[PDB]
Amino acid sequence: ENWDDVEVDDDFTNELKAELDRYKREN
Amino acid sequence: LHHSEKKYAEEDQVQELLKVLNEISKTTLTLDPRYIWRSLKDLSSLRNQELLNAETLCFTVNVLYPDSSSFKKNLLKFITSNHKSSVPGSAELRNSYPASFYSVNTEKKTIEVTAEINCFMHLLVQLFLWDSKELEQLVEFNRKVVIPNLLCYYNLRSLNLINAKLWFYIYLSHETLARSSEEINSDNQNIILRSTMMKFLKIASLKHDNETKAMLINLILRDFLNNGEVDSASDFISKLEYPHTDVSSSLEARYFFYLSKINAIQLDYSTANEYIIAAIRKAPHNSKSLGFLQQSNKLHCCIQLLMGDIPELSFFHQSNMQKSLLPYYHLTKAVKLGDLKKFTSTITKYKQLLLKDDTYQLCVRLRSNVIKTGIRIISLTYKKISLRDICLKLNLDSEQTVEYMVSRAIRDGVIEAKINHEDGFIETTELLNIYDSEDPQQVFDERIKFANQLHDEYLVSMRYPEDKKTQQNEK
Amino acid sequence: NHKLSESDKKSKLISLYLLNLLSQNNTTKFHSELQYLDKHIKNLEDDSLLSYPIKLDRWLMEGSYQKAWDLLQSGSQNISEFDSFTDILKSAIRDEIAKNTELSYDFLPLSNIKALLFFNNEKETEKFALERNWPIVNSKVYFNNQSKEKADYEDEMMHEEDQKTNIIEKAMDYAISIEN
Amino acid sequence: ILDKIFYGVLDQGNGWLYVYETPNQDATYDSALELVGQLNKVVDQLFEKAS
Amino acid sequence: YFKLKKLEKEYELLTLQEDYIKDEQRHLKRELKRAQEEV
Amino acid sequence: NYEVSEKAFLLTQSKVSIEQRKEAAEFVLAKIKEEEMAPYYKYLCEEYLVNNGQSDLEHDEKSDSLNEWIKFDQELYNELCKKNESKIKELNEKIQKLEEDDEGELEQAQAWINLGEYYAQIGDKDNAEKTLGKSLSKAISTGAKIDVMLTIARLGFFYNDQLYVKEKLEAVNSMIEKGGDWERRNRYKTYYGIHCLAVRNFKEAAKLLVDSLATFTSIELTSYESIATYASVTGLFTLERTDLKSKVIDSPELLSLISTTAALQSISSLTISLYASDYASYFPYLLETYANVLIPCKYLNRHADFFVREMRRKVYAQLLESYKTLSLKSMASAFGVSVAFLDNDLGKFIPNKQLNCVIDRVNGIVETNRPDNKNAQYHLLVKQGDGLLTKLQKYGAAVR
Amino acid sequence: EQKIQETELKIRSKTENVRRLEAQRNALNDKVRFIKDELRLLQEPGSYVGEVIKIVSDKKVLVKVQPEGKYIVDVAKDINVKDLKASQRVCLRSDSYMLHKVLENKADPLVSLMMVEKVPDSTYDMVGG
Repeated sequence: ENWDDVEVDDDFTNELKAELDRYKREN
Repeated sequence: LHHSEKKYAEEDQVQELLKVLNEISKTTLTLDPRYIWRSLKDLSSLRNQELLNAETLCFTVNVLYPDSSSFKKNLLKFITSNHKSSVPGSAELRNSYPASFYSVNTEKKTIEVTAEINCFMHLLVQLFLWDSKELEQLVEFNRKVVIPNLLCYYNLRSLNLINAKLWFYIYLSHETLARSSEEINSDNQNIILRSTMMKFLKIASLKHDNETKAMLINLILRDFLNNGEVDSASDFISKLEYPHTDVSSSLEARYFFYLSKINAIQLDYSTANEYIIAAIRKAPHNSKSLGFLQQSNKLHCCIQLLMGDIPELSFFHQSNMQKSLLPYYHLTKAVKLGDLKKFTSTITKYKQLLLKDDTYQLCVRLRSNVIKTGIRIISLTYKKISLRDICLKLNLDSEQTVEYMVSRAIRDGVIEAKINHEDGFIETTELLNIYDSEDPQQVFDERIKFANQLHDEYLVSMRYPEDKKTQQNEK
Repeated sequence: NHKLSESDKKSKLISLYLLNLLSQNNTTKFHSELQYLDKHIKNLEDDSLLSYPIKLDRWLMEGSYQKAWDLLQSGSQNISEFDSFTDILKSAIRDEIAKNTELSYDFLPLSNIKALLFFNNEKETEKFALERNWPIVNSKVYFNNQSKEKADYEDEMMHEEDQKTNIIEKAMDYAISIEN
Repeated sequence: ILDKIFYGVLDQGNGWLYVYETPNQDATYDSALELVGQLNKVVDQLFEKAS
Repeated sequence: YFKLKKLEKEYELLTLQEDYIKDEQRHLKRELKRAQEEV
Repeated sequence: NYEVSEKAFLLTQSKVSIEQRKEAAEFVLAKIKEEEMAPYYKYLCEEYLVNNGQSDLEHDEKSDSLNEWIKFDQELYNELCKKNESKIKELNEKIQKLEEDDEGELEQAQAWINLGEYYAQIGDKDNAEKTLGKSLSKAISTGAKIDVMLTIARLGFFYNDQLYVKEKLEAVNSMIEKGGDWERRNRYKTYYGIHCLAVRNFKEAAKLLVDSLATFTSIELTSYESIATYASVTGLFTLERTDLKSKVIDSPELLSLISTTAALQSISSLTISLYASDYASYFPYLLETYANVLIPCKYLNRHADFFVREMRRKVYAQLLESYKTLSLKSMASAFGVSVAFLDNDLGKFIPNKQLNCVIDRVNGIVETNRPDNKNAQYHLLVKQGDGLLTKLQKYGAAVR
Repeated sequence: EQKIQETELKIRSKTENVRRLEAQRNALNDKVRFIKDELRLLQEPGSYVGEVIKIVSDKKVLVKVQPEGKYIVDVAKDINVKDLKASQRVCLRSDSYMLHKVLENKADPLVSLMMVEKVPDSTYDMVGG
C-alpha cells in the first residue's frame, strides 16, 4: 500500500472522457 | 468478621518481605529484590482494593514505628474512619523470633532495624495514595517528610533502589495537583521541588546507580518542558550520565522521547529522526505502553513533514491507532498537493485538538513547508521549467516571488539546481551518477560499525546468565 | 505562572527580545519560548507585537521577500521601538542574498539586483561589492563561488583531503575487533 | 528496441540515433536481492521459537 | 580502616585472574594447531 | 449455490450501463429463492451499508435501481425454513443409524461429506465448519482430506477470507508428498490465484491463471469464461512483451474466446494496442474495459483505478525507449493526446520515481533519462538492508 | 569511605569477567585435552559387532557375530539382561570381550524375501466400478 491505497487516486474520472472532446473537434 | 480480614492480607505482605530480607543480608546482590519489586507494583494494586485499608494498619503495629505514629492517623482522618478497636497492641506477629524482628533487642536499641523497615514503610504509603487518588494537603504532607529522611540515611547500594520508584509518585502527584486547580501556592511549591531533584542527583552520581539515575533523568527533562528552560536541558544532556546497561527498556524509550523534542527546536532533524524511531523499538507493545506509543507516533509524523520529505503512507492504515492519526493525514495531503486554501481549513477544525499535545505550533510552521515540498515535487517533474509556468500550478503571487524561493531551498542542499534569469528557465544541476563518487563509501563505513557493535554486546548478554549455572551444584 | 501582570511595557520588552534573537541568528531560544507562553493563540496571532517576529522568520525561510520587506520599512510598529533592530535584520537578509546569488547565479545584471536589494541607486550595490570582494565585469557581477579551508570541525569526518585513507583504516580496525 | 533484439534509442526531434545498449554487472543487485528474500524468511523462524 | 584496604587488594586479585585468561584464550588457539594436526 | 457471491455485489457500485442493474436485481431474487439458503437473503441489507448507489430502499430513497427492494422479510424466510428443517430430519435419521452400526470408514466419512455440502446450502457457516472436524478423523486417504479443503474454500469465498482459507489451502496441497495430482495442483492454480487478487499480488497470479491447462471448470464456483477474463489482468504486469505475444496473443486458449464473446474487449483490444505501442487506439479501449470488466467483477473494482495506473505507466515506458528528444506538440498531434491532459498524466509518476523523464517547457520538448543506473540499484538495497537490520536489532533485544 | 565508594563498582564487573571468560576459556581448554587424550582411543583395538540370541541366569549373553560364530560373554554392569531380547544388535569389546552398549534391532525383512506392508495406499475411492 505504498503511495497507492493511502491517497487512492481521486482523478482521471470525468477528465478521461473529456479528452475525446478536443480529439473530435480540433482534428 | 474484620478480625480474620487483617490476618490474611498481612501474612501475604510479610511473606514477600521476608524473601527480600535475607537476600540483602548475604553479601551484595542488587538484582534479587528488583525482580520481586516489579511484580509487587501489580500485586499491590489489586490487593489494596480488597479488604479495604485494614491490611496496612497492623503492618505499622508489627514493626517498630520511627516516624509512622501519626502518619497512619492522618491518612485515615480524611476518609472519616470508624473505630473498630484497631488500636495498636492487639495483633502481634513478632512473638520473639529472629525473622520476626525480635522485640527485646529492638526495644533496647542494641540493634538497628530501621534501615530495612522505615525505607520500606514509605513504599507502601505511596501505593495506597495512587489507588484512592488523594490530593491537596495529603500530597505535601508526605513529600515534606521523605526529603529529610533520605538525607539522614547513607543511601547504600541496596537503599538506592528503594526510593528510586518513589520519585515517580512525587512528580506525578505534583503535576496532577496543578492541572486540577491552579493557585499561587502551587508555583512556590515547585521551586523547592526543583532544588530537591538536583540535591539527590548529585548524591546518586557517586553510587552510579543505573535504575536511580534513569528515573531522575526522565523526571528532570520532563520538568524542563513545563518550566521552559532550554539552557537547563542543554547543559544537562551534555554530561551523558545515563547508563545504557542495566536500565529497563521502558525507561530507555522515555529517554529518547525527550531528545526528539529537544532537538526539534534546534532545526536539526538528522539526530532527532533516530531518537523518535529508537524510542518506538524500545517501547513494549502491551496495553500499558499504549499511552507512550500513541504520543510517540504523533511526534514521528510531525518530524518528517518538517524535513521536506513525505513519510511512510502505509503507517497510518496498518496501525490500529489511526483514529487519532486522522488529523495528521490531512496535514501531509495539504503539503504534498500544495493547495494554499486547503492548509488553512485543515488546521482550523482540529485547532482545538492540537492544543492538548502542544503540536499546533509545529503545524503553523507547516505553512512554509507547503511551498518547500511543492518546489521539490515540480523540480523532479521538469528539469528545465520557465518562470511563469510554476505560478500557473501553485497559484503563487508574482514571478519574482517564485524566483527567490528556489534559492532558499538550495541552502540546505535540497533542490541542488541553478536559476538562469537571462535564458528564462531553471535548470537542475543534479546529474545523479553518484556511483563514481566517494559519498556512498561514508555510509558503508557506518554499516560495519553497526554490525560489529552488536557482536561485542552479543558475548556480554549471552554469557552472563551462564555464570551462575557453573557454581551451583548439579546432578 | 503569574496572571496578575498586565501592562503595556510587558508585551513590548518580550517582543524586542525575539527580534534580538533573530539579529544574532539564534535558533535555540527563538523556537522554544513560543510554546512556553500562557496563550499560544491570542497572544501569538491577535497581538501584533509577538506576531511581528513570527511573520518575519516564517517568511524569511519561505523565500518571499516581497511581503517580508514591507514589515521592515513601511510597517506600523517599526518606527519607534522596532527601528533599533531593523539595521541588523535588514543586514542579515542581504548577507543571505549575497550568498544565494553565488550558487544559483553565475552572473547577474545591475538593474535586476537593484529591486531585490531595495536600493535607490546603482552605486549603492557596487559599494558592497568592493567590501565583499565581488568580481565585476561590464554591467554584471561575477560570482566564482569561493569556499573556505576544508570544512567545519570533527576531524576525520568529512574534513580534510584524502578521505579514502581513513576509509581503509575503518575496514582494517573494525575487522580485527571481530575476533576480540 | 522494445523486442530487446538490439538495444538502442532513436531521436525523433532531429532525426538521429544515440547510444543506449550497455551491459550489466552481477554480484551486485540481482545476486544480492535474491539473498535478501531468503534471509527474510529465515529470521522469521528465529524469534518465533525463541520466546 | 583495616577492612577498607582489604577491598582494594581484592580488586587486584580479580585483575590477576582476568588478565591471565584474556592472554590464555589467545594461546589456546596455538595449542589447537599443534593438536588436530599432530593426531 | 452458483458463483458464490457475485450478483449480490453487482448492485454495489455501477457507474454506467444502467440496464445491468435490472438483470443483477432479478438474479439475486431468483437463485436465492430457488436455493435452500435462508440467511443469505437477509445479508442483502448488511452488505450495502455505507455505500454509494445502494439498492436497498428502507430509509434511503436515493436508490437508482429499477428493483429497489432487497430487504429481508418473513414471507420468503418461512418458505425456506420449511424445506431446510424437513431435509435435516431425514439426514440426521439415516446417519444416526450408521453411527451406532460403525461398519467401515467409508460410510462414516461419506455421511459427513453430504452434510458438508448440505450445511452450506442451508445457510450454516460456523455449523458447517464443525462438520469438517468430524470428517477429518473419519478420513481414509489423502483424497478424503481434499474435500475438507473444498469446503473451506467454498465457505471462504462469501466473506473473502485471506487468512484461514489461504493458509489451509497450501497445507492440504502439500501434506507429505505434493505430486502432480489433479485434485491439488489444478486447484492450486485456481483457488490460490483468487486470493492473490485481494492482496494485490499480480506476480505469482500471472504464473497460474495465465499459463495453465485449457479447462479448469469448477462449475458452481467459477466458469471458464470467468477465469479467462483475469488472464489479461495479471498478464500485463509481470509478463513482458516477449510473453504477451506467446501466452496471451498467440495462445490458443484465448483465440477461441475472442471469436465467441467479443464484448470483453480485454484479451483482444488491449493486447493488440499494447503490442503495437500505438496510443491513438490504446486510449478508447481503456474506458470500455474499465466499465464492463473491472467495475462489475468483485476482485477487480476493489482495485479499479489502482489497476488502471499500472496500465498507463506501461505504455509511457515503451514509448520512452523509442526516442530521445521529441517535441510536445509533435507527440500531441501524432497519438492524438491533449497538451493539458499530458502534464497531469506524467505528474503522478515522475515525482514518485516510477519513470525517469525530462521535459523542457521552453522549447516544448521531452527528453529521455537513464532508465537503469548502478546507483539506482543500490538505493533499493539501502531500505532492504536496513529493513533486515531493524528486525535483527529489535527482535534480538526482545529475547535476552 | 569516599575512595571505597568510587572503586565499589569494581567488585562486580571484575568478578563477572572472570566468570564470563571461564567457560569461554574452558571450551577451548577442553578441546586441547580431548584431542591429546584421543591417542589412547585411536590405539585402542576397538570393538566387535554382534547380535543377542539368548540369555541365561548366569548374567552371560550369547553374542552372534555376523562373519564369525556365536560367543557367550558377560553383560555390562550398567544394564541387566531384562532389557535385552533376541534379534538385538549390540556391541562387543575387543579387549575384555564383554557387553558395551546396544546398537539397534533386527530389520523387518527376514530370510530371503520378506514383504511386510502395514496400512497400504489402496482404498475404496481409488478403485472404481
